[PDB]
Amino acid sequence: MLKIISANVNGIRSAYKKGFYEYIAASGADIVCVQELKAQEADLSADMKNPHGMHGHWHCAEKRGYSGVAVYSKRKPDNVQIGMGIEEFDREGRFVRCDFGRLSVISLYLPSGSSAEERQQVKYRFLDAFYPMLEAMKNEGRDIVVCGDWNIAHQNIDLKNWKGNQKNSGFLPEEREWIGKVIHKLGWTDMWRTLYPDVPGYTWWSNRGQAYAKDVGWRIDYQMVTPELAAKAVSAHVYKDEKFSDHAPLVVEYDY
DNA sequence: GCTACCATCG
DNA sequence: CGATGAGTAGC
Repeated sequence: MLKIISANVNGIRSAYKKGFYEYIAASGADIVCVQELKAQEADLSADMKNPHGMHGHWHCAEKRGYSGVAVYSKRKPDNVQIGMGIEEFDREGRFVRCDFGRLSVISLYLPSGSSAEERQQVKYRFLDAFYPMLEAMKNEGRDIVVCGDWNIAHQNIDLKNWKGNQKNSGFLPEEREWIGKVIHKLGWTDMWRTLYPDVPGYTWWSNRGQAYAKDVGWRIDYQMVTPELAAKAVSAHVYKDEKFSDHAPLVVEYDY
């Protein structure tokens, strides 16, 4: 079985302090995509780059303690791509791609827009620039999984408070419609939603109020999968036995 | 301190 | 509903 895990660690050093390093191994995952390193290459221990002897490739932000993504894998990728190809976004380390034969896995951290209008601007530009990348990827004819924090919930079932967030970044009409475009127009599969029609599967909870304990959550972490591979997915779960981050790791198993 | 990332209340 | 009011990681 091919087990792929996507986890926004909200700072990899912190997450390692909260037992994520042991989780990497215990999970028995073949590939682990992570977002929000909140660290630069110089700030990472070897175990944060090649955990348990896994291969690892990362893209770090230019500003310190900020963003960054990585892909860890037991198997050696025969090819690796660092960044999307657009300076504006690559400055923040939000895209890594690893190839393994006909399979490719991407670790993606899509910009949040809840901080300032400018950031929502950046996010929209990101959507514009990324859509065609997804189109081309879809057009390669290979098995591609885009793991990561898309920072966008699709439908009402994807977050507890859906009515009151229709005006907040993450659930704006244009965002939802963009995700819908990625799915129904481009043909990508939202693996969780397809595997489990009625299961909300929240993957994030705000630090405000008692959101976590109350399970007032959002499903903004995805594995977006190409058709042939999507058809092979057998199960998935959101790991909550331990809390490494404000996000929970999303685990999918594929009968490859 | 600073920066960057919507649940709850009236 | 609009108005109000935050906890966290890393600097």
